[PDB]
Amino acid sequence: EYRNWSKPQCGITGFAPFSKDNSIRLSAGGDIWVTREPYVSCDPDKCYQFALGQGTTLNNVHSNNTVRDRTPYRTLLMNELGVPFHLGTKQVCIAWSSSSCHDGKAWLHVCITGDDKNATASFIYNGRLVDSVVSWSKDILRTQESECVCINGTCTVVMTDGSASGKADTKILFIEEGKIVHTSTLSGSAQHVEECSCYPRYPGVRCVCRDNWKGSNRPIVDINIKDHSIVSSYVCSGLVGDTPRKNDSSSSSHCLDPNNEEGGHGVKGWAFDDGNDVWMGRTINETSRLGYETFKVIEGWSNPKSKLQTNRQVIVDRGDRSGYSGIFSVEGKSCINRCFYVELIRGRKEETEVLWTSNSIVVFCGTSGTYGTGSWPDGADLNLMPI
Amino acid sequence: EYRNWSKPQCGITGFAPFSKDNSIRLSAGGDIWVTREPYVSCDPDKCYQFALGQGTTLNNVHSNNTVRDRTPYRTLLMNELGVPFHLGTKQVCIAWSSSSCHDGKAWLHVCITGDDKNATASFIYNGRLVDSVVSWSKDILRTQESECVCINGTCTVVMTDGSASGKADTKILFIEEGKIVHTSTLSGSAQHVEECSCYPRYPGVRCVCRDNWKGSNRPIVDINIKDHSIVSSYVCSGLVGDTPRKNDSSSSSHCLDPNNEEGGHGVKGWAFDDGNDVWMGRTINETSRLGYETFKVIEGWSNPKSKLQTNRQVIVDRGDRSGYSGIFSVEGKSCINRCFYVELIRGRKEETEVLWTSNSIVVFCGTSGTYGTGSWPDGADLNLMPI
Amino acid sequence: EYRNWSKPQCGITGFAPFSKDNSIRLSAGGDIWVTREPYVSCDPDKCYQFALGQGTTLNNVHSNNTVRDRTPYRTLLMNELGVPFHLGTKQVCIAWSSSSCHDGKAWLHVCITGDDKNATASFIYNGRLVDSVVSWSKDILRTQESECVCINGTCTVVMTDGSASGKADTKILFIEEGKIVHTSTLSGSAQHVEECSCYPRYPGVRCVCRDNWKGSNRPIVDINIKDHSIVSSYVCSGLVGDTPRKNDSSSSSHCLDPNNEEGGHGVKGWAFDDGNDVWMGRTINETSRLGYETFKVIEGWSNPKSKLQTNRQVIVDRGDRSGYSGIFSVEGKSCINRCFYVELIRGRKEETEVLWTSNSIVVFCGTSGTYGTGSWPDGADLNLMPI
Amino acid sequence: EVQLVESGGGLVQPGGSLRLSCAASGFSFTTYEMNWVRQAPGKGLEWVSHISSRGLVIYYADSVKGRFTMSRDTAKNSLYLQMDSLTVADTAVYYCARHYFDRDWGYSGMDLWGQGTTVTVSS
Amino acid sequence: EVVLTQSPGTLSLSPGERATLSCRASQSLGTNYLAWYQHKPGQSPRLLIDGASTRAIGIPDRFSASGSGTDFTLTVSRLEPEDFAVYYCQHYGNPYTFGQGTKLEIK
Ligand SMILES: *[C@@H]1O[C@H](CO)[C@@H](O[C@@H]2O[C@H](CO)[C@@H](O[C@@H]3O[C@H](CO[C@H]4O[C@H](CO)[C@@H](O)[C@H](O[C@H]5O[C@H](CO)[C@@H](O)[C@H](O)[C@@H]5O)[C@@H]4O)[C@@H](O)[C@H](O[C@H]4O[C@H](CO)[C@@H](O)[C@H](O)[C@@H]4O[C@H]4O[C@H](CO)[C@@H](O)[C@H](O)[C@@H]4O)[C@@H]3O)[C@H](O)[C@H]2NC(C)=O)[C@H](O)[C@H]1NC(C)=O
Ligand SMILES: *[C@@H]1O[C@H](CO)[C@@H](O[C@@H]2O[C@H](CO)[C@@H](O[C@@H]3O[C@H](CO[C@H]4O[C@H](CO)[C@@H](O)[C@H](O[C@H]5O[C@H](CO)[C@@H](O)[C@H](O)[C@@H]5O)[C@@H]4O)[C@@H](O)[C@H](O[C@H]4O[C@H](CO)[C@@H](O)[C@H](O)[C@@H]4O[C@H]4O[C@H](CO)[C@@H](O)[C@H](O)[C@@H]4O)[C@@H]3O)[C@H](O)[C@H]2NC(C)=O)[C@H](O)[C@H]1NC(C)=O
Ligand SMILES: *[C@@H]1O[C@H](CO)[C@@H](O[C@@H]2O[C@H](CO)[C@@H](O[C@@H]3O[C@H](CO[C@H]4O[C@H](CO)[C@@H](O)[C@H](O[C@H]5O[C@H](CO)[C@@H](O)[C@H](O)[C@@H]5O)[C@@H]4O)[C@@H](O)[C@H](O[C@H]4O[C@H](CO)[C@@H](O)[C@H](O)[C@@H]4O[C@H]4O[C@H](CO)[C@@H](O)[C@H](O)[C@@H]4O)[C@@H]3O)[C@H](O)[C@H]2NC(C)=O)[C@H](O)[C@H]1NC(C)=O
Ligand SMILES: *[C@@H]1O[C@H](CO)[C@@H](O[C@@H]2O[C@H](CO)[C@@H](O[C@@H]3O[C@H](CO)[C@@H](O)[C@H](O)[C@@H]3O)[C@H](O)[C@H]2NC(C)=O)[C@H](O)[C@H]1NC(C)=O
Ligand SMILES: *[C@@H]1O[C@H](CO)[C@@H](O[C@@H]2O[C@H](CO)[C@@H](O)[C@H](O)[C@H]2NC(C)=O)[C@H](O)[C@H]1NC(C)=O
Ligand SMILES: *[C@@H]1O[C@H](CO)[C@@H](O[C@@H]2O[C@H](CO)[C@@H](O)[C@H](O)[C@H]2NC(C)=O)[C@H](O)[C@H]1NC(C)=O
Ligand SMILES: *[C@@H]1O[C@H](CO)[C@@H](O[C@@H]2O[C@H](CO)[C@@H](O)[C@H](O)[C@H]2NC(C)=O)[C@H](O)[C@H]1NC(C)=O
Ligand SMILES: *[C@@H]1O[C@H](CO)[C@@H](O[C@@H]2O[C@H](CO)[C@@H](O)[C@H](O)[C@H]2NC(C)=O)[C@H](O)[C@H]1NC(C)=O
Ligand SMILES: *[C@@H]1O[C@H](CO)[C@@H](O[C@@H]2O[C@H](CO)[C@@H](O)[C@H](O)[C@H]2NC(C)=O)[C@H](O)[C@H]1NC(C)=O
Ligand SMILES: *[C@@H]1O[C@H](CO)[C@@H](O[C@@H]2O[C@H](CO)[C@@H](O)[C@H](O)[C@H]2NC(C)=O)[C@H](O)[C@H]1NC(C)=O
Ligand SMILES: *[C@@H]1O[C@H](CO)[C@@H](O)[C@H](O)[C@H]1NC(C)=O
Ligand SMILES: *[C@@H]1O[C@H](CO)[C@@H](O)[C@H](O)[C@H]1NC(C)=O
Ligand SMILES: *[C@@H]1O[C@H](CO)[C@@H](O)[C@H](O)[C@H]1NC(C)=O
Ligand SMILES: *[C@@H]1O[C@H](CO)[C@@H](O)[C@H](O)[C@H]1NC(C)=O
Ligand SMILES: *[C@@H]1O[C@H](CO)[C@@H](O)[C@H](O)[C@H]1NC(C)=O
Ligand SMILES: *[C@@H]1O[C@H](CO)[C@@H](O)[C@H](O)[C@H]1NC(C)=O
Ligand SMILES: [Ca+2]
Ligand SMILES: [Ca+2]
Ligand SMILES: [Ca+2]
Repeated sequence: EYRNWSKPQCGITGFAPFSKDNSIRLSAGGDIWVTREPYVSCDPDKCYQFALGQGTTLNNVHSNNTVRDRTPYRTLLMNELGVPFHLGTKQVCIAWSSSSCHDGKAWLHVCITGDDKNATASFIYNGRLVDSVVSWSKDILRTQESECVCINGTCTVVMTDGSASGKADTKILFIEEGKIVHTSTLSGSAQHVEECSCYPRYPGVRCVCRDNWKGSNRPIVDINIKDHSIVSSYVCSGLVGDTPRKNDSSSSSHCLDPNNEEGGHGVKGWAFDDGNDVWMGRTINETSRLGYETFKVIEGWSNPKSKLQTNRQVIVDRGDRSGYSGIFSVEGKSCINRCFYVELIRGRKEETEVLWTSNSIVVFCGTSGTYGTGSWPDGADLNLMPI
Repeated sequence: EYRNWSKPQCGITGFAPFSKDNSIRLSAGGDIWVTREPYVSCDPDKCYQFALGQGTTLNNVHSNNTVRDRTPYRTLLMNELGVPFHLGTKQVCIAWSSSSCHDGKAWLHVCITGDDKNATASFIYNGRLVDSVVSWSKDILRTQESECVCINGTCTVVMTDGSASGKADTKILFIEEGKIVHTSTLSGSAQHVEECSCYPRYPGVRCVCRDNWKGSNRPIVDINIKDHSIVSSYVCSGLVGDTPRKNDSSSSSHCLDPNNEEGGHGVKGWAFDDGNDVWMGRTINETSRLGYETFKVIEGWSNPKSKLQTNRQVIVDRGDRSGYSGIFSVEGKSCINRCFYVELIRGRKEETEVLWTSNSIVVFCGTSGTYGTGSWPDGADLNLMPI
Repeated sequence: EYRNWSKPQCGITGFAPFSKDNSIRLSAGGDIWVTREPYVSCDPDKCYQFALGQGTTLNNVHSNNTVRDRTPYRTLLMNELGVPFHLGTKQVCIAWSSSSCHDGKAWLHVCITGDDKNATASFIYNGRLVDSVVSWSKDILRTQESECVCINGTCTVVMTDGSASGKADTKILFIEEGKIVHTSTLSGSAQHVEECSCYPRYPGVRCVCRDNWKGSNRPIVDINIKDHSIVSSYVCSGLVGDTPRKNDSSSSSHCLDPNNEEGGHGVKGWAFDDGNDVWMGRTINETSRLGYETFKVIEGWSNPKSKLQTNRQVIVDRGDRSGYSGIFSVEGKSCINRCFYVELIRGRKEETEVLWTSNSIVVFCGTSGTYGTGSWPDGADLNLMPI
Repeated sequence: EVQLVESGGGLVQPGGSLRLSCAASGFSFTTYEMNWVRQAPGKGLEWVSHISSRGLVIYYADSVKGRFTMSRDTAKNSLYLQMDSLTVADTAVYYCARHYFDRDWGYSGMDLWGQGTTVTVSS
Repeated sequence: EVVLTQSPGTLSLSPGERATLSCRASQSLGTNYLAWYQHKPGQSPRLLIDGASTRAIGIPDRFSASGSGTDFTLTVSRLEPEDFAVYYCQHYGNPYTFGQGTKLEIK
């Protein structure tokens, strides 16, 4: 009944289209939730999409000025993958930060809400409020914004608390049926760790995070699900994945330390490893969240100074808007497949012809077959939609 | 658990009304998806309707100019047979071409999306992206737009790639649990094959396709689900079913070759065989997609030069709009029943009082009892509906 | 697994409120189907409401002039008891007349649609179109408009065909898993039989119908589910239940024949027997469908010339609109309970401030306990609702 | 839009025959009852004949009975009046009208009317 | 038969008072199969009242009708210039019969 992710990793030559929600296009006619920060997670049967909704629909007076991220009204919305966030959507907890697991028996939700100083993280398992934690650093407590990973019933959640540009306390929480059985403080070479995309690299969990303080390469957190031992490093490829980043010709990485290049802010993203090569995805524009491309860097997980791509794909066109992206793993018949989702953000603070901010999602999965080209933007026309 | 379609074919004297969705009539008040190219398929319990939605509702600003067929936003929508495509509809893949099977265990979806030159078919089984293929002819890769057929877990999908008026590469793909185990190139006397309506004629699959290049008779593809051997011919009846077609007084067939009569374009349709007779359905107007009638041609599967109808029915009236139609088989208690669906297209490029294009569906099933007369149009009044 | 209705009848002293849908009140804001001719039926777990929808919602341009009863667009809608007919309602067949059973294994739907001359009755069982029949009298083929009754897998449906004021052919059809195994022509003293409310009076079925030709008392059809032998008579109570009817002081029954009193038209209603007494329900106004009261006539099932009432209840008030009402039986723990539903009609042909016609439903069930007084009208204010 | 259009009205010498033809658009005769009604010059509306949706001629006015034949084609949606042995009293404006028979309430009443066609008997 | 005698052969009135039109029945008839039509010359007949009490779809609120058995009445409560025409009462149950009419003329 429990899920242990024991199978090997599927052979990946690229990613094929899997899903699209068309949320903003449907919001022009119809009642659709205003969301942001989505992700995808699958129980052993099918896949579900999650988002953080702002407590209102888009054709709503309350949709005005929804660019904030921490309000008492944001909740965690869950549907099946494909069903748009209509008014029948079940909102499963109060949260302005969230993460979700399925251990093979029941769903686990980690939901952070409350004051910026004193914040509360509720751990909900099987429809019960099983546990709760308070901020340790008395700052904005926050978590992965994507799926967490369970192996043998022990699920792991990475939670950060502290300054965005400075030393912050990051912890890894080991949860069993909603109860927190252990908590390990982060240790290693990664200085700033946020919004991690974790995947089961049996026998453990590997997370690729964002460095929001001093690096444009991504941190790596290796969690030993068993000994509860944490290792930290940086993604070693010379083609770094965070945005803002420097241009390909003038970019660098350290394999151990932040590269100190255009590392002021960032975006949530993903990466995983195929032998020595690294499969990664990033925005096409190096400064704005415009476009989205995935590719493979040869010897990119072991060697810096490597800038040899292969199997490049353009998921979202260079002129179109993207946002947070993340990884989730799907148990196949003989191996474990890796899929990713891209969040396509539309609205205020970058397009001033509307008063709202929302997002749509596009989902791709790895394939051992062949694939073509394309581009799957959001498609909404905001010049005609209601303000 | 697997489905093998071993029972005989039910005795059919005609078809009785089974379902109607009233999509366009409900779209005037309420949020209903803009769709086209629908079909029906049944798991061993109940029946489901599928469609290709344009990523918007009808009372929507994005509903304007939805007559195109290949956009990055079209997805595959699935409900139970009868439930209209409301905003709670689950859209199961990104696709501007599609087909769907149920092998008795899980649903299989074949979904085509992408650039016209590159195009990818994602094969999704049991909620996983199991396989993927690229265009072989670097043209518009396309598939049946109706249900595919599985026998003993091996499902079969007919996919065409190449010029619409010329030699195109058609292949038959044999899929096992989402994985493509074999691929047979088409061989036989059928020159152009598109949009096939396939049914399990145990021990194999028989598909009646459209000839979009040089014939107004329909092609026939006989797939041996076991030896993976393909045979091709043409529907032998003197009353041909494609539109455009010549008048009944002067129409012909070849039983091997295209008739070279009014074969420039066509419409997706169906036909099957009862002994030597052929049960078929076509539009009442010989040039436009207006009306829909089904009948039986005596010795029509065996003899060109037969124009003898019997058991004629008028499913949609001469002046009411129809469109794509197709077949699907339902396992009965002691035999296999044949049903068909008709797509009733409404909107732009034929009715210039609206800016959108959408469809409704009407479903009939074969019966061994008696039946009456009637006519079941779409019924929407576009003079009063929003533009 | 089959349902045999073997338990006794529950002790009934009156009826208690069970359900209300508030369809018209919700239709003012929101998308709700335009329906009429509803009923209720229960599978061994819960209860479902059915209606004949006009293929449109109420805030719709197509809602105009929906007082007709036979259009190509009416379908049969099914929800759980309580859920209003929103746009997610599954419409289960094309029908402008309908009836529905549950034999303990699967649902049976009898659906009549088509031309007035040549009409078709489809018999759908377990999501398959199992059988079909044509009009025998080449007139308006019609059925119970309420639930049918199954005993040991054999379900019984009463279908009338012919003139409304004259001799019409009524038949009782015995169906097994959707297949019509037998058909008995009606025989007995009942001359005109329509819109029967049937209930399992083990070992058979007892139906109380409407006499639309020459009587204001109700006919009774006793079907022997086993020998397929039909008996007909009239409800013997001196307080007759049809409307139009004569005032209590001047009314009469005959217990064998029509009373020939105000028998021109009528309304669908119900009645059943408790020993010699009759439990019945009718409209409070003797000429219009205004109000609804149920009561018990002492020795009313055996003696014409009895006008002794007791246990009277006012389900809808004298000045509030009612309509079709019917009976359905629910299997209890130790006995069989009788419930009824009342259809509250609102709109055109009686209230000329709107262009539509729709209905709501109110459901009561028998009780062995005590009860109070009340009145549960529809409550819609049509002077403010959209036309 | 539903409409009824009559045609066939013309001069007829007494003893002649004319066929009036009402064409219907927007609905089917398979669900509606169809009527022929006439107004004589100088007099009032007279119900000439009535046909059911099920195809039977329920009524023929006493004067017209035996001389007029009313029929319908449900494929072209047309209504026909074959008038034989026309007398001078039959000069009138003719009207095809439509009403309904409801299962619950019954007959409704002629709500749709045609333009009209004039039939005049001369000499 | 049921000769229907529409009672006022001609009525002349001023645009804005009430107008009570009567329809007599020889023998009592079902009071739900009687209708009232408006014929304006050059125009086709238009149904006003159905079932002796039900206004048709689109008819203004001025016209209302009542009746029972042998007596029937229609009143245009406040007249209008257009509401001047011939008015027929029809029995569309068995036996079928029309009325002769009442002519409203501006005076
Ligand atoms: C139908 O669909 C398929 C699948 O979607 C497409 O096939 C894919 O096509 C892309 C096309 O580029 C292949 O991408 C790989 O891109 C690598 C990176 O270079 C690219 O991105 C960087 C950043 O954008 C750009 O700067 C590049 O442009 C240049 O700059 C770089 C340095 O900055 C230079 O290195 C370049 O030379 C340019 O000046 C590019 O956009 C690229 O390195 C990679 O390399 C292939 O080709 C090189 C030779 O240039 C070989 O040495 C290397 O081994 C690769 O060769 C293989 O792949 C080709 C197919 O393209 C095979 O024919 C060879 O046999 C060999 O296996 C490559 O270009 C992506 O790999 C590919 N995926 C597949 C095949 O699965 C089709 O293009 C598409 N077709 C249609 C009809 O549209
Ligand atoms: C109540 O409902 C039932 C069920 O829905 C209806 O019964 C069905 O009625 C239809 C229509 O009449 C039957 O269809 C058949 O039509 C065949 C030809 O197709 C016609 O339509 C097309 C398209 O418009 C035309 O192109 C054809 O015209 C061509 O040929 C005709 C003449 O051949 C020429 O005039 C044309 O110019 C064209 O050249 C046709 O019009 C027809 O072949 C078929 O045959 C039967 O009748 C002929 C004699 O006319 C016999 O030779 C033949 O053997 C068949 O005889 C049957 O009927 C009798 C009496 O029922 C039986 O006793 C026999 O056993 C045999 O079954 C036929 O006409 C359809 O078959 C029928 N279905 C069933 C199940 O009965 C009722 O009409 C309907 N009634 C209403 C409205 O109340
Ligand atoms: C709280 O709730 C309870 C339950 O809802 C209410 O109790 C119920 O009350 C009703 C109404 O009083 C009881 O109804 C029974 O009505 C029978 C006659 O119905 C009357 O109304 C109809 C319609 O208007 C008329 O048709 C009837 O007939 C009249 O006209 C005909 C000619 O056309 C004449 O022939 C009739 O005589 C009438 O003139 C009636 O008006 C009635 O016959 C029945 O009789 C019972 O009560 C009478 C006295 O009222 C007794 O003499 C008789 O023997 C019966 O007595 C039993 O019931 C009473 C309680 O009412 C007990 O106190 C006695 O001990 C005995 O058991 C009766 O009236 C209905 O039975 C009753 N249900 C129960 C108790 O379960 C309460 O009223 C309500 N209280 C509030 C509002 O606070
Ligand atoms: C509700 O339904 C009724 C019945 O269809 C509609 O009434 C009808 O409306 C049409 C269109 O307005 C009328 O046709 C008219 O023809 C004349 C030419 O003589 C033209 O001048 C008008 O502009 C119009 O096109 C039709 O006569 C009228 N008939 C009846 C029975 O009243 C009504 O419009 C619908 N109402 C609403 C509010 O939706
Ligand atoms: C990549 O970015 C570097 C800056 O990090 C660009 O280098 C500068 O470019 C400008 C304009 O050509 C020159 O004036 C500077 O002298 C360059 N400085 C450095 C640090 O080299 C570089 O040109 C960019 N390359 C591309 C191809 O866009
Ligand atoms: C990446 O996005 C930026 C916006 O942050 C683009 O910068 C724009 O460039 C055009 C000229 O190419 C200017 O007219 C605009 O003023 C610029 N800014 C904005 C805010 O629009 C930039 O061109 C994009 N491309 C890359 C690869 O840097
Ligand atoms: C069926 O179609 C053929 C054309 O394929 C029609 O035949 C032509 O009809 C026109 C008009 O009657 C004539 O001027 C031509 O001489 C005919 N040519 C041929 C090729 O025969 C035929 O009339 C159509 N038949 C019907 C009944 O519509
Ligand atoms: C089939 O459909 C065509 C439309 O493609 C019909 O052609 C119309 O015919 C009428 C006269 O009958 C003309 O006034 C129109 O101009 C024609 N074209 C259009 C676009 O409306 C044709 O009559 C239909 N019938 C058949 C059997 O051919
Ligand atoms: C019940 O109805 C009957 C008619 O069936 C009414 O009896 C008639 O009533 C009127 C008015 O009082 C009298 O003019 C008649 O002479 C009565 N005729 C008959 C047939 O008796 C009776 O009054 C009604 N009763 C109530 C109480 O409404
Ligand atoms: C039953 O309903 C009728 C309507 O069919 C009521 O009759 C109305 O009565 C009032 C006076 O009481 C009149 O002003 C109305 O003109 C009548 N007709 C209509 C159509 O409203 C009748 O009063 C009701 N009551 C009973 C028990 O007969
Ligand atoms: C993981 O679970 C599967 C099935 O539950 C089992 O077959 C496998 O042996 C397990 N792996 C390990 C390492 O225990
Ligand atoms: C998981 O469980 C299986 C069976 O208990 C065991 O063999 C394996 O060592 C466990 N692995 C981890 C990572 O806990
Ligand atoms: C097909 O399957 C059914 C039930 O699964 C079985 O009874 C039948 O024998 C099978 N047919 C063949 C040819 O194997
Ligand atoms: C399906 O499997 C059954 C049992 O193995 C076999 O008898 C039958 O021939 C198979 N059918 C085909 C054509 O694959
Ligand atoms: C009816 O069914 C119940 C349970 O299925 C059973 O206990 C009972 O004996 C049956 N009654 C008869 C008369 O067979
Ligand atoms: C119902 O079933 C039981 C058990 O088969 C049987 O004893 C009884 O006679 C049946 N009654 C019928 C056929 O109504
Ligand atoms: Ca950074
Ligand atoms: Ca063709
Ligand atoms: Ca009656």
